[PDB]
Amino acid sequence: GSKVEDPKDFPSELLSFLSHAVFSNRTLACFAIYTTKEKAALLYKKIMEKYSVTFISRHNSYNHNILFFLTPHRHRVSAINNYAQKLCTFSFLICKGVNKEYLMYSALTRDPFSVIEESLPGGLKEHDFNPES
Amino acid sequence: GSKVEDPKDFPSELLSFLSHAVFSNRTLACFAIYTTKEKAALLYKKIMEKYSVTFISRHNSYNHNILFFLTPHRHRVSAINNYAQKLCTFSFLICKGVNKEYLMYSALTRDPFSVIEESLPGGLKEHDFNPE
DNA sequence: GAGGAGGCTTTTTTGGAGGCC
DNA sequence: ACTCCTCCGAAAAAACCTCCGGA
Ligand SMILES: [Ca+2]
Ligand SMILES: [Ca+2]
Repeated sequence: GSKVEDPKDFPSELLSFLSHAVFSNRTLACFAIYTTKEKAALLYKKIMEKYSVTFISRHNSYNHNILFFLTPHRHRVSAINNYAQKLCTFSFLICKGVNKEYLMYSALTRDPFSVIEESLPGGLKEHDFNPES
Repeated sequence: GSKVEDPKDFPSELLSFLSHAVFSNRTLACFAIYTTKEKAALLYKKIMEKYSVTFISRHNSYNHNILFFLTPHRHRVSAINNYAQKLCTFSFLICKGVNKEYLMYSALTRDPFSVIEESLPGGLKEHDFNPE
């Protein structure tokens, strides 16, 4: 059952990068979703369409997957979560706002994580999280 | 006079990394100071002692300097500012909490910025802002 | 949900052109 | 030897009010 089998949070390696105030009124434009591989593969396209994302990437996380995305306008975390939870009503799903957007994405590119697919060829680099010059 | 001559904020390249809510009750453990070179050189040591910093670095920023530091316990920005402003009562000084600690320090190491001195040999790397 | 920022809304300034619709 | 009609739309200024949210 879920209490025994499901993760209750993101992997510990990533927690310092996230907002844990999942009910906050402070809107954001960078989010992460932790879920099953089956679900993450479907959600990748759905998120991309629903939120007209500037950028999305899907990452391996041992048996499971993580989505990382950036939106053109800001949203409450509870809004993103509600959309994601209602699409598929089986299995776990953890949704959190990302405070350290570069560090998050960058860690998701390296052991124990890796990129499965992303919406821009070559992905992102530290430069892209600096102001445009 | 100050209104004509002094910077009123950090350089624009760095603003997205900082908290602008300088009067906030929110405590933090990463701060930056923008001031003159002669003030920054003295403050480097004073900060290090007053706040028992885990790390501090002084950076060139065109004619002026920026201090970047990390503290072992959290403080209000106003507390750090109040200490810094009262030490030397001449010239400008801008103090702000840092939201994007790695991006801030990393940008302070590259053109147009550079490291003048720092409290650990070799400084910091992205690995250091990940969990141990 | 304070209080500042910035934007929608409204008023004031402005000046080209009217003359029995 | 030197300051006057009016109407109405556009544009500029000012006022106010919504938005985000102790970031
Ligand atoms: Ca001073
Ligand atoms: Ca709040």
